[PDB]
Amino acid sequence: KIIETKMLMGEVMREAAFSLAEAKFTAGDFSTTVIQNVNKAQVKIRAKKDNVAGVTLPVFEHYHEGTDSYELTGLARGGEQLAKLKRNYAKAVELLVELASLQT
Amino acid sequence: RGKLIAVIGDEDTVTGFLLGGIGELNKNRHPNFLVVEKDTTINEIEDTFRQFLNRDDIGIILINQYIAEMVRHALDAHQRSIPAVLEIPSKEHPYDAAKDSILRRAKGMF
Amino acid sequence: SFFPELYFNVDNGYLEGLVRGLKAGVLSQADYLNLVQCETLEDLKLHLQSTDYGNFLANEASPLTVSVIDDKLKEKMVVEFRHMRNHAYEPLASFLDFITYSYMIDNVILLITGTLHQRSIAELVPKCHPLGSFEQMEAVNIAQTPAELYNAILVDTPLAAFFQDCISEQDLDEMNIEIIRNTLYKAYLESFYKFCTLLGGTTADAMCPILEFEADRRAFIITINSFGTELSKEDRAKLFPHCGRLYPEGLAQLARADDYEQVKNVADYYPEYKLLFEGAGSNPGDKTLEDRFFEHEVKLNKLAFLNQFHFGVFYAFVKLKEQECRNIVWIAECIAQRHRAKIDNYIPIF
Repeated sequence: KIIETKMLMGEVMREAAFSLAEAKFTAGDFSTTVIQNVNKAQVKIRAKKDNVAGVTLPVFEHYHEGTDSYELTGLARGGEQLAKLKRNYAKAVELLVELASLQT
Repeated sequence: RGKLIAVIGDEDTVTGFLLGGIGELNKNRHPNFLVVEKDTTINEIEDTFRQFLNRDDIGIILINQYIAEMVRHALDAHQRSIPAVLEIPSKEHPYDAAKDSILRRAKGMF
Repeated sequence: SFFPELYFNVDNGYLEGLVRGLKAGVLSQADYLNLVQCETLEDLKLHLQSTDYGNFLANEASPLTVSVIDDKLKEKMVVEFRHMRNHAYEPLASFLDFITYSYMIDNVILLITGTLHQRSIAELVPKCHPLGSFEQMEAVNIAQTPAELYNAILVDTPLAAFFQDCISEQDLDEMNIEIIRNTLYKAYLESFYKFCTLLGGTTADAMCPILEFEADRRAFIITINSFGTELSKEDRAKLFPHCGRLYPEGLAQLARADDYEQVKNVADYYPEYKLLFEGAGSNPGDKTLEDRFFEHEVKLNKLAFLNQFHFGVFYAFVKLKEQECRNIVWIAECIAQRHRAKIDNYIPIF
């Protein structure tokens, strides 16, 4: 199952990368603000137990903790593209979490 | 609560995830991420890699493949499961496939 | 009136000829087509070298990347701007300073935040947009003290007048950083507009229409994007510039609006905008509102060059090339990411 997920990861990350370019096209240089303006995480990961057999395997589980992310309309006010961009990466993260669990 | 995801990658990779809502400062004002620029050296990447591996609040680390090669010795040196390290394609670097840590752990995989 | 068309070329005659001569070199639709018909970054360079653009990737890394094309294009227009800005006299230079102010505003937002989260100025300056520059000290070596940066700004930085809305430092710590930057931008736009109206000749008539559009553009886009966030309707209204067509009546409806349809219903009262919301089909595979705004803004910036005796040609000049830079990078990105079906998302600049 690990390889099938890896293949999907490729397709998903490609779409997110393009979407970022789209946000950049409108916004210009928002990356500096996002990188400097960091304080709390909205996404966190909890450990869970998977009883695969007599052996128990550690798995990651996505936890949507909920603390609000930074809302930025400062660059060209390109909120629609940045909002789609957040969603594209948010989806990527969930797949990656699943992916890490598969590595174990 | 439990674990954070650390990111070591280029400008667009880190920016994207940060918007994804992942990444934050600890009480020591440290960031669970590094932006790797053309002027970033090996010691800086390796030191950051090690600190995440020795940091008990991280766990999954997301890195670019081209970085995975730059400090590749550190990726095989650590064999555990908390520190699951996932290798991703950068905006321009091409799709990864070879030199996957897992494909190496198991030599029976496509 | 008889105010323009007389003394204008006495000092500004050279710059008017130069800037229009520079505009003459902007990529045409025929040139964009040649850039699209590449599918390779190296071929993109070779085709671009057919115009006034080119020879700026020489002596750079053998691999061609988007980050290089982006930075180099910005640098080209900054140098040309600085040249014209340096060869200029107060009557015109003050106008140009406003243009630079828009970038300084973003840069000082960067200087704060980083100062508030212990970052040194030397670390922040490399990421500041050109033309901000900040050759003045005291803003430099602030010792990561917000008070020292605040005082240096009040004193040495020309933007001090704009910060009168955001003062006492308390505002810097308690206000959301984006509210501070939107507030400062409002102050800038309001002052710049008034400046253009003080120059009550051709410049006022040629320039204000563009500024008035931007003001109304901010009201529309801010209202829509603000729907999904946490912001008081009154505080949102506080950010709406008063130099536009929505100010007499219209902003009151956007301030109360909680939906896209209500915002469009406001546009329905302004045919110049109604058409934009109708064009912004917003389909899963169509253009959106921001795209139509860019198309309209460029049309205005092109029409700006129908007046030969004003300062608005320089404002449009910078903004027009900025979009051209966006267009060129877009093509490079489409090549780099191999999405040829998305290539026709550039804004033609005529």
